[PDB]
Amino acid sequence: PPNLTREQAEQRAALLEVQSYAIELDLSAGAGGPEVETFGSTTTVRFRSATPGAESWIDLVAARVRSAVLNGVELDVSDYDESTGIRLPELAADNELVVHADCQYTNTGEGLHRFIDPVDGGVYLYSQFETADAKRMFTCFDQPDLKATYQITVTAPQDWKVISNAAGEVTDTGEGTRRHVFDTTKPMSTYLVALVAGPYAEWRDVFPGDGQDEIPLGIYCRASLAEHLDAERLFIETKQGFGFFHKAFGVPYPFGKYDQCFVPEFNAGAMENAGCVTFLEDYVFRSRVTGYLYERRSETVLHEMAHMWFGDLVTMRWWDDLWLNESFATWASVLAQVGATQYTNAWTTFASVEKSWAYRQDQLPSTHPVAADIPDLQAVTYAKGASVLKQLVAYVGLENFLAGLKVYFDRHAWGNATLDDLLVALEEASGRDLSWWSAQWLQTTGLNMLRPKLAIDDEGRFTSFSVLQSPARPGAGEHRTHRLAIGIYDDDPATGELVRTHRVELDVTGERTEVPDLVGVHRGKLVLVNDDDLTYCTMRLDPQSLATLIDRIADIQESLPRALCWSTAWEMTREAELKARDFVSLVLGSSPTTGIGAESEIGVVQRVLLQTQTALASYADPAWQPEGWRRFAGRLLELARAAEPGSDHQLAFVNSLAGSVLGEEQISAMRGWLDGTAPLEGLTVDTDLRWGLLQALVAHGAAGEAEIDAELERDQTATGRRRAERARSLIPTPEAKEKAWQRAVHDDQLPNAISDAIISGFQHPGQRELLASYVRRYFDEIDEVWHRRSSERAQPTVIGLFPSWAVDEDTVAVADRWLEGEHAPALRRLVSEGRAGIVRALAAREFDRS
Ligand SMILES: [Zn+2]
Repeated sequence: PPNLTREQAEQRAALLEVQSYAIELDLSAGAGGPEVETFGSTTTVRFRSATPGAESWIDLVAARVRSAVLNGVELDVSDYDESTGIRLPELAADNELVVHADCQYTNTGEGLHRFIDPVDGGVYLYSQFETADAKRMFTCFDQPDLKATYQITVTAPQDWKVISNAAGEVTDTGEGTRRHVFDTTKPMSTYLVALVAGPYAEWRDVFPGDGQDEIPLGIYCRASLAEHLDAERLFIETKQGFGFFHKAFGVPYPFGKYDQCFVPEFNAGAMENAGCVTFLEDYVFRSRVTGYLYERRSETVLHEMAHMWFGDLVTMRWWDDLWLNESFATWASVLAQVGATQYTNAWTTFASVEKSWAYRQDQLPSTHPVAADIPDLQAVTYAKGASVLKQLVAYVGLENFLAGLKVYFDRHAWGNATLDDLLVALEEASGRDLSWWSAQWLQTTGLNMLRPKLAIDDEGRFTSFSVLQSPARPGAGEHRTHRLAIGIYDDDPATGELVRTHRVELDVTGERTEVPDLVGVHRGKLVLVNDDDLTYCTMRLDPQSLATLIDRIADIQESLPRALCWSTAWEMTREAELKARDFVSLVLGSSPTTGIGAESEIGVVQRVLLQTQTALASYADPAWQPEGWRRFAGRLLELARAAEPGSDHQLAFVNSLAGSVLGEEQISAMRGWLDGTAPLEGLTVDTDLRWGLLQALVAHGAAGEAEIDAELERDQTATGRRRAERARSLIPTPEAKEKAWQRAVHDDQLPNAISDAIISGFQHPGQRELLASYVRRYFDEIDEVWHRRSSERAQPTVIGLFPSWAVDEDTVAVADRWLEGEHAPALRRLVSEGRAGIVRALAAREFDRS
């Protein structure tokens, strides 16, 4: 495929201005077997040239270009190649080009994807075009700053539904096909054009008119999955977003209708094609899941909806602004979740999941500025981008930020814009100087630590208060400007819980900033210098506040300050400032009202329990790890047993046990729940919980390959196959690890997700000794894997098999010795990242036994 460079795109954009595409797709052969390889694609493009007589090109990736006709002249396409496209010599002022080609389906979710379903034989298609794979379906100037209208017409097998960006009309052809004529779209970038086609099950709803017109809504999924799709709940959350964004952005939904389609083998998660959003099928839940998965699905639904304005109505000029596109949609989705849905605690989720991913990534040796240069198409973090964007909102002011956004949307509608265009609208709205701001926040790496320096009188009121900021590390050590809030918490007189008794908001700059507003204010029991989680930083506490956190974290009433305390404790553990055994004690608590057992936010419970298992396996001193896991598994069994029957908390406690190093008593209890002899009342032991408990029994030698085979026969599905592959990898024998290693490293015929699933069961915290010999085999065999497989398939093998299990200096020495060699750069990067994790675990283990 072509590697369109930025300069090439700029040259073409200076020259051309595209009015309209008329696309005709002949998919009548699309319902056959695996051999069907191509479909008919006719494109008519009307565009203008600013220099008559000039030359330019148009992109297309097809097997055969049958006909190309520019302004009525037949072009020579005998020498056509996918990488070169079609040359357009001797351009006129106004041009019309007609191309007839044969484009091919894909098995990679690049371009037009084709997939066939076993349950019923159904054949399902969908487009994935971001970044520049629109050219695999139609002839186009495939770059985001040459917007055009599209009129799409598809002839399809008569039982297929067809969905596109715009609404359409269907006509029976009398030849076993139907013809789908879609309205001309509003102007949009090529990467946002959509086609979804197959025997999809359909549900319909409508969002009523609110200056915003009525919006027709649809939801589509594979026929085989329709029984599991909770369409009513998806439509409620969809309607909640459309009532929110118009008011927040001041601009009504820009397109006519809104379809959301769940599609098979989706690599991308979700994709904001205008009026036709595509979703990964993991968002259709076949088993009982906790409320956190529903929340995360709602966030992604609103993420893609926000892109209808930011991304689709106004689009980046070039892909170096991809970060901003995603970052904004992340912020806007959480804004909408809190403002419009049942997920009112969604900033707690952002602080605990998104921010903690941002920090971890920022502190890697691979760290880079949020706004990287993108010179080409293969040159194409977001967590940090989202985090930094939230701080940009705080610094500008929310009210000013939204006011600037309406200005931006109005000014650039149906057109393109850059980061600088946004920053200018936000400067005009706020009075701030954002030139300085980007240089400090978007072109730098690393984190500042923020902590209070305080003094109190006899009555407990502040006599002085400042915020201390450390240099940005890893990076250039600059001090940033932060708009933050300082929160003071103290006992509630009616309940005894810790509640907020003061907040002040202020600009923090430099190494130290005094807060005169706090002089005379009672210091309470807990001071948070990043209260409301406004800025991106490493927050630290004064001595008394840290003691209160350790003693009474479960007592904090509001979920966001409580989550910020869980985050602080965790990031202190990662950084070797809090002992891994002290994090574990804090999490496990001593009573029904302390520690994570008293945490009401189910997303926090799951995340904190995961981090605790990281602290035990990776950060606890090896001499103490057996006792730590004895404490963890016993506390979790007691929490699962005490939990309310059928509740999310009960399920989360059982799921955490399934990932743990377990003693006999836990194994016996778990066997009883799986086979029914001694069930946990209320616990729904459905298909995916069965796999979870079976995998745990397998990992501890309590179930053999017979039982894996038995569970696979009761769950003969693609998902079941993957969970069965993980279980076979988990078998704690040298023979099973050798087979799994060989299959993951050397079998390229196996499908991608099956290779993924094999690797996912290679590691287990109770099997460290079994895997010792694979530290050396990793570094001996990684170059061969990188050479043999493509980078997309090699990367998950390299990341997933890195021996993060072996926390030892010998592992660092083998990684060091490998780094001394000549290896591909991208591969050195991944080994560097894995090496850094082990270094960090060694420092934590050193601190823990101290
Ligand atoms: Zn996005």
